[PDB]
Amino acid sequence: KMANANKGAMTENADENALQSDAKGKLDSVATDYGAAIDGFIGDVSGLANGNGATGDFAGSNSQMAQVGDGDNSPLMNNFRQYLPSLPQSVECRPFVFGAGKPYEFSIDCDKINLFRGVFAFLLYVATFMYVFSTFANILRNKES
Amino acid sequence: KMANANKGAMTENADENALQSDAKGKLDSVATDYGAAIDGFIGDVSGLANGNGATGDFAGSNSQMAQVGDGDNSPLMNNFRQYLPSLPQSVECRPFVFGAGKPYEFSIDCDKINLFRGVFAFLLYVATFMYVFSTFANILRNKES
Amino acid sequence: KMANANKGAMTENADENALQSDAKGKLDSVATDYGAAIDGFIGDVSGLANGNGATGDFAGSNSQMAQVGDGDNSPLMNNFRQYLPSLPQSVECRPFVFGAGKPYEFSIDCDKINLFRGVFAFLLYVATFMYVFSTFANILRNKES
Amino acid sequence: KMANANKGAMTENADENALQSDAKGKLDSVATDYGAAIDGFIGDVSGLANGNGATGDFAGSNSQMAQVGDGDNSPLMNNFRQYLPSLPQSVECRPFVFGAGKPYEFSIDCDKINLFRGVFAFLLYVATFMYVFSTFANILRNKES
Amino acid sequence: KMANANKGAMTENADENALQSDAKGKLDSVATDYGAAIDGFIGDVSGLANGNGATGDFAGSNSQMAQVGDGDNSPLMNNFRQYLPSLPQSVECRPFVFGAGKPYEFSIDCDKINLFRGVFAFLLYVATFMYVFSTFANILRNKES
Amino acid sequence: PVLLGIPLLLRFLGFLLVTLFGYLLTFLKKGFGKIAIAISLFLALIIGLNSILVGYLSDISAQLPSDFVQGVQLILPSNALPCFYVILSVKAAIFIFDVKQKIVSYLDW
Amino acid sequence: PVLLGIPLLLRFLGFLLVTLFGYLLTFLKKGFGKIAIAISLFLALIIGLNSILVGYLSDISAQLPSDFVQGVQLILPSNALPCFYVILSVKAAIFIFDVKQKIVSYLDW
Amino acid sequence: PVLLGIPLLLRFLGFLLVTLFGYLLTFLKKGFGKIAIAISLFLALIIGLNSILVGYLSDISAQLPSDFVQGVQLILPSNALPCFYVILSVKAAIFIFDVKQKIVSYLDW
Amino acid sequence: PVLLGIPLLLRFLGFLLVTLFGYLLTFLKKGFGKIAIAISLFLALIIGLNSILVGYLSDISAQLPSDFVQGVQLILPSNALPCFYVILSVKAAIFIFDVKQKIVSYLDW
Amino acid sequence: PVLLGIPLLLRFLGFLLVTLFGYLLTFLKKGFGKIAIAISLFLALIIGLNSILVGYLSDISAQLPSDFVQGVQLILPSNALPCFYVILSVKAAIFIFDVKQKIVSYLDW
Amino acid sequence: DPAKAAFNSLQASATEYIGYAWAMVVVIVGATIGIKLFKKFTSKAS
Amino acid sequence: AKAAFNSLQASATEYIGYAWAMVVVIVGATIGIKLFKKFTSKAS
Amino acid sequence: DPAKAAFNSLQASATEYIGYAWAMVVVIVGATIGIKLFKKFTSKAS
Amino acid sequence: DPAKAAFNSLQASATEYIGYAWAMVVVIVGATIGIKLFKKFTSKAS
Amino acid sequence: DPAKAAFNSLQASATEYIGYAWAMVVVIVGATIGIKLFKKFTSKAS
Amino acid sequence: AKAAFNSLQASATEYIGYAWAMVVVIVGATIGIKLFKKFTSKAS
Amino acid sequence: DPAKAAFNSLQASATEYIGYAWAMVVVIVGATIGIKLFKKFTSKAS
Amino acid sequence: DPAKAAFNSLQASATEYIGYAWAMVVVIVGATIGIKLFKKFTSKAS
Amino acid sequence: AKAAFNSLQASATEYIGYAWAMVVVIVGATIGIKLFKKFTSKAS
Amino acid sequence: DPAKAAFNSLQASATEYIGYAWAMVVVIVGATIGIKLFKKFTSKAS
Amino acid sequence: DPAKAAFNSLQASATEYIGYAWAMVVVIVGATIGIKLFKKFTSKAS
Amino acid sequence: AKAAFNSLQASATEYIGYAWAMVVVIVGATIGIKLFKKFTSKAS
Amino acid sequence: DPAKAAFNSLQASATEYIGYAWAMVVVIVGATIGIKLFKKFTSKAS
Amino acid sequence: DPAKAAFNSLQASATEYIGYAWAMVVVIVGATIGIKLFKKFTSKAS
Amino acid sequence: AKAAFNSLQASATEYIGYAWAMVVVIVGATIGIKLFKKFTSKAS
Repeated sequence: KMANANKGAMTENADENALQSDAKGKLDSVATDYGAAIDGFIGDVSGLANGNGATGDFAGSNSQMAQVGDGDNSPLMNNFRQYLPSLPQSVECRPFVFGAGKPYEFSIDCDKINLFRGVFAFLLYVATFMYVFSTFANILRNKES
Repeated sequence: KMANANKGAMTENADENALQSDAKGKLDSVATDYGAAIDGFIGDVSGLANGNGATGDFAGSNSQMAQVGDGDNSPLMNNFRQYLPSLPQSVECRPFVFGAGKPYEFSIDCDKINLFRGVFAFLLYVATFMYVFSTFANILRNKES
Repeated sequence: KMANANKGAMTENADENALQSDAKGKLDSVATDYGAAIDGFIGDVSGLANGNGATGDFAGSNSQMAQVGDGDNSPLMNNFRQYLPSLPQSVECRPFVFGAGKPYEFSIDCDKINLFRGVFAFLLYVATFMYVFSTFANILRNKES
Repeated sequence: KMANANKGAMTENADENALQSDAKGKLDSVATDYGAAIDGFIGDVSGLANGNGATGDFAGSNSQMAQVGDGDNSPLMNNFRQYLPSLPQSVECRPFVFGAGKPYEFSIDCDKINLFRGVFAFLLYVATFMYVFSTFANILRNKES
Repeated sequence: KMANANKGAMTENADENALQSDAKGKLDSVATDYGAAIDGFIGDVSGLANGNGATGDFAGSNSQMAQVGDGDNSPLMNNFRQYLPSLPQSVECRPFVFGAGKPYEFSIDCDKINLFRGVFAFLLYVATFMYVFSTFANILRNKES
Repeated sequence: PVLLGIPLLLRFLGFLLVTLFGYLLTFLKKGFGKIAIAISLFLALIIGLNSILVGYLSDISAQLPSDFVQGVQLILPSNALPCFYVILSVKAAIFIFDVKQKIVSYLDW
Repeated sequence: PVLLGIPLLLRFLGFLLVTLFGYLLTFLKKGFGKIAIAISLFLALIIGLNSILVGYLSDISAQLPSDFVQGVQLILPSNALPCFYVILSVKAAIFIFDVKQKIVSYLDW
Repeated sequence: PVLLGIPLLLRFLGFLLVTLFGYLLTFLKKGFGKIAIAISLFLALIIGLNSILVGYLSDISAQLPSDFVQGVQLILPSNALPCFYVILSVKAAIFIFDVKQKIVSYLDW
Repeated sequence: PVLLGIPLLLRFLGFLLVTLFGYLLTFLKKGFGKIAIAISLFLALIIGLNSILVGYLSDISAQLPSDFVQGVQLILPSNALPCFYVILSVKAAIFIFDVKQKIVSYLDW
Repeated sequence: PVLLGIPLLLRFLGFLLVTLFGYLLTFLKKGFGKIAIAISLFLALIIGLNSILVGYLSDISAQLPSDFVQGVQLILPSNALPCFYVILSVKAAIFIFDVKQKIVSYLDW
Repeated sequence: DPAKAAFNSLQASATEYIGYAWAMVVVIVGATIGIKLFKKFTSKAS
Repeated sequence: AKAAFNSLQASATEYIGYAWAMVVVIVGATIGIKLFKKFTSKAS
Repeated sequence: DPAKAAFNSLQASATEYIGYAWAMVVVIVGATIGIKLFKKFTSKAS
Repeated sequence: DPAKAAFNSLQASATEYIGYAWAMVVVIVGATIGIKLFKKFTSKAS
Repeated sequence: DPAKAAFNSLQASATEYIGYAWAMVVVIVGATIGIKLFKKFTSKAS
Repeated sequence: AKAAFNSLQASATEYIGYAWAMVVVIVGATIGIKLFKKFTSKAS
Repeated sequence: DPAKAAFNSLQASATEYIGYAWAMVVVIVGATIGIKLFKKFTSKAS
Repeated sequence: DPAKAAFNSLQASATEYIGYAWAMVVVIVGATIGIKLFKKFTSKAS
Repeated sequence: AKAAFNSLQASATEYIGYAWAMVVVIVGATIGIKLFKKFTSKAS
Repeated sequence: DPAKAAFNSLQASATEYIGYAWAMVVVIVGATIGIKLFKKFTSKAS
Repeated sequence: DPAKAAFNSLQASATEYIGYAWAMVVVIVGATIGIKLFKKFTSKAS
Repeated sequence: AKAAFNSLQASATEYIGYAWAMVVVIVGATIGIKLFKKFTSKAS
Repeated sequence: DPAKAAFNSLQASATEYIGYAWAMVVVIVGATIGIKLFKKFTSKAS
Repeated sequence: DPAKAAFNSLQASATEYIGYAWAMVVVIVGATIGIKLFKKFTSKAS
Repeated sequence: AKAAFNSLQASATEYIGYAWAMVVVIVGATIGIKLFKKFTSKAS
């Protein structure tokens, strides 16, 4: 059988289950690194956004995001509080006396000042409430709030 | 015929209709998963947008989108209604009497108060109508409305 | 010539001009569908934009775009016209008579009312012209107009 | 040497420097068209932007971009100039005479009118200068200017 | 052994470690250029942004970015300073004398002018502080600041 | 004049390329359908908002009383209502211009 | 009627294509998960801002005194509170419209 | 010194690559045509809006009466009309700057 | 049971695929580094602007005189300073909300 | 120990990959050049607008008369001009901050 | 008594004056409202 | 004597009647002008 | 004593004059307040 | 009795004086109202 | 003394007038505040 | 003589009593009208 | 000398009149200032 | 009668004053309108 | 007697004629100044 | 008859007084109008 | 002389009135400034 | 004769002294009320 | 002639009265102007 | 005649008053303009 | 007789001269105060 001799001369025993397994193993061992990198980027950006934190390339922005602050306490904003103008603290009403000790001595009875103080407080609330309501209603709109 | 023997020694019977069918079957069985994933993402985002609902990864945003609300009833906005300032309810006009029982007793006839109330109602409408018209006209513009 | 016999045993006559032609024919017959789909999408979106119309997936938005309107006649905007507040129509000036028939009978001569009406018309124009000019000048800016 | 005969029977003389050269030549002859198309698109858009001009698909927008104008002379804007309201041209001050020829004849000395005209000119400048300064400072902000 | 002769006739000694090494060497020698180009673009844009500088294609924008300026000293903005309107420099208060030398000679005591100057300075601060605070609070919002 | 299996290999390569490019075509059509769905949702949201806004104006409607008509007619020039209608027409034109520009911008998806 | 190794080569090519396309599918699912995470974060930020804003209004609350009620009732027409409520309803409708439009725009990721 | 079919296989591979890259070139040209169409539509919309806006101003036109001219000339400084024209020129310059910036931004499509 | 060179060809194909996919991984990591650099630059610019703005307020500082205190205390209700502080807190909350939303939007790069 | 033509086929495959990846590199460099051109055009437009705006202010220039100086000096506090200059400096800082942020955003092209 | 007749005549004259004044003030108020409405439209538009 | 006083008293009352008839007209005119000016000013 | 009766009569006349004057001034002030309030309310409304 | 005729003559003179005064005051008040209304309307218009 | 009694009566009358005036001014102030609040809402909305 | 002076003084004081009783009413009415007008004007 | 005592009595009467007038004017001016300040504060508040 | 002649002369003088006042008020009104228009332009621009 | 009364009546009327001719000028000047001030104030 | 000449002399004196008064009032009213117009124009300008 | 003493007393009284008026006007001015500042904050916020 | 004139002159000056002492008080009260009203109005 | 000396004495008294009145009116007008300017400046400042 | 001299003296005094008033009104106008300019800057900024 | 009338006429004119010299000063002071108040009010 010369056919058998020629076939044996130019033939190498190759197994599909070996070559396929090796190729798939290498491809998986690198695709796992690919997926790990993608998931790491996603986790870093999410942690920066929600305050959990970031590791790796984004670790340097942790200090900056902590300086920005969360909730309503912004350390970047609190710098302006040191220069905030000083304003008087509201106290009880004291009547003002004109010409004290003289025959023309009259004083503001301060009974109507309290009524004015009540209506002023009401107006200040209605203004602040409307401001906050419009502030929340126009968050997606690129407008000052 | 040594030619025939050598040809038979180094030949394997392979059918195109088998290899092509197998490859196409595997490729289709995975491309259907690809298309199903794409369509599922599309359906989830559309359901979140129009209020139908989402399943899978976006199922967690169903609660948030239900809290946002649809139409004009926003449960996120209705929180402010509890703190809404109280305002008097409009009633019929009552004349005001100055110095009741005295020789200088005069009262506001309240006949012109009704005319003023009518013109005030007209002005309040023209303001609200213009506000709503401009609100709808400037929806795509990033402006408060 | 055993060489010739062995060569004939393991040789099949294949023509480049046939395999190349078949492959190119199939690839072109599918790439024409690709290009047709791209051009159809482009035409549909352009027709929706400029009012020519769309066919296929975008055919459902034809009704919505017709409802939006073109030029300045918006059927979506014309809904507000039904609730437009009624305002008096401008007519010629009629003098107002005080105390008609009495010894103290004086009337507004309405000669200066026409001069005021002219200057008022001029002011209303200069306001509307400036509004329209600024409206057109700030179309790309995301501002109310 | 049967080995030599069999080797000669199933061997064709192929040169690497020919097949490689042919493939690279075809690929370069089509990649040059690719690069030419990319550069043509870039040049067309740049010419439309800076007023140099465009050729090819973008040639149709040359008329539109010329109609828009460059510098500050916009033919689209100059259409409004025809309807611009007419305003008086500033001239020298003429005193106004009350009761000319009568014993109660007094006239505005127009000495203080010139001082008022100077301060008015100053105020108009400070307003226009501030407007232009804020206009340039808020070009990237989507605000009216 | 004719099998050995036929095997030797149609066999060339090829080493995997040579072909693999050559292919990987060429691919790496071009991928290093790819990565260098990407990193060069990144560095150029970052240097333009933070004022470090750019080299290559972006080198032409170095002059423009230097003209824009950094910090708060903008050479583009300093052009307006030459045309800035001239305003008086604040000095100490000088009383104004009416009818000097006449029996009706009275002068503004300028004691209350200093109190008004203090309260005016306070109001100007509270306005400027609020303006700066809102300016910083609305930097991401597309609003004038 | 070639060994056996070369034409079969070439046919297999062509078949693979055709199948892959057909998959690409199917995915492209899916993307176009996604764009159409997005446009439809956007326009539907606008229409619904319009419907809600038009409904509110029925309740609060009010009219100018019979009085005050004489004074308004006394002062009203010939170009007041035309100016008001011009303003309304400008508002409508800008609205539809914005809508059409958004539709144009949907070409980048 | 082909030489040995051709069917094995074709099977290897098919296996390579299947593995690569499966990797592509996995990456696509990762991207969809990223989009879902982004939407969740955006909505959570809105809800947190709302919670903070609602809390501030408790402290500064104040009411109109018993006086000034007579005058307000003297002048107040029948359509003042309806107009105020219409304005508030318009504010809420525009807010939810903006939120839904942003959700729609998330289709381009 | 190679077996039969290798040069034919290499030629087939080169032909496949050339055909695929030509398809890519055709699709690139299609995309460029799409960008040109978008730019044309955007500019046409602007021009149409301008045409409509210019037309409205003819009807409502009015002029300052013969009176009130004396007072305006009495007070008007030398730099009032120049300031008004400077404001109009600034408006036009900003408009064309915005248009050109949008054209520049069309480079990202 | 296959001819010589088929296993070597398959190994070469696998090696080529592995090398190309590794190059893709390296480029992906480069892109992620670019995104991190962009975020860092954006936050640094915000911090620098804040530093400059805080510095200006030192020079122009002024205080309300000793007078006018009596009247302000005479009129000032109990909820004026709380309202002012609520406004400032709302400003700060909106600022940090905008910053966090921009950070979230950086997920699309 | 392999048949003839296998090494030549492998060399051809490597050559094809190298040529294709070189084409990709060339296209990447073309894209970077496009980005640089866009940035240059944007900055040039800003500079030209500035030049036009600075020129208009020469004509309409005017000065406060010799009078009214006494009153202004009578009332002017020590921190009026500092406040005006602080406002101008804030305007300039915000302008350059916006320009730099746009330059940063050009990293996404 | 002439005094009461004169006082009643004065009161009647005052009433007539009041009626005429009410009519004229209503007209002038309408004019003022019209002016403000038709200027507010354009002003708020811009 | 008594008749003279009666005549003087009668003549006095006759003159008072005329003085009242005059002063009513004068005062009515004055008050009319005053109220006219006041109300025309108040209404405008 | 006629003087006492005369003084009483003049006092009664003065009282009736005061009554008439009070009526007239009440009418006038009421009209003035009504007109003023109408003008103020309309001015504040628009 | 000349006194009655004299009183009648003075009454007639007073009546004609009242007529002339009424004419003049009507003219003056009309002019004042016209000027005031013109100024008010112009002030509200701009 | 009649003078002091008259002065005390005048003071009491003034006090009554002051009380009534305070009531009426409170009512009118409430009306003004209501008008401004319900116009400010719509005006600020737009 | 002295009785006449005493009677005149008494009658004078009686008349003063009546004059005061009249002027108090007149002045009260005048001041009432003045204050009424002033306060109704101030309150509105 | 009765004239000196009469002058002293008139001076004392004038002084008591001045005291009563001062009391009344203080009351009136206090009420006026209170009303005016209330109106001003409310007008500025809204 | 001199009285009617004097009254007519006064009426004519008043008419002349009214005409001159109308002219001057028209001039001043024009000036006010010009000032407001040329300040409103710049103010609304910014 | 009668001639004296006639002369006195004539002289009286002559003086009335002169008094009227004076008062017309005085009143005209006063009213002119008043109206001038009033209208120059109203117009401005 | 000295009375006629005396009346003429008083009339001439009154006429010259009227002339002087007219001159002075013209000066005063001109200054007042100038100041008022300056204040109004400046107030409207800023 | 009594006249100069009375004039000096009047001047001293005027000076006292001026001092008290200055104090009260300072207080009222402070109140007005406070009202405007605390309303401007909220108003400008919205 | 001369003594009577001297007494009358003295009594006259005594009364002038009293009239001045009265008018100073009256005028002071009037001016005080006027200035009080004026300044309380101006300050508010 | 005592009349001439009496006239001179009355003239001197009038002159000293004028001097005192000038001093007092200067003080009063200065205070009024100061208060008015303070109120105006504060009102314009806020 | 003393009358014309007195009238001329009064006119000269009025002219001096007018000059001083013009100077003072110019100063006060400058102050008002300064206040409005330096408040408008900050107000328009925000 | 005639000399007495001449002396009375002369004395009368002398007194008129003094009355005018007084009234000019008084009227000048009054008008000065009035104009001072008016112009200081108008200027501020």
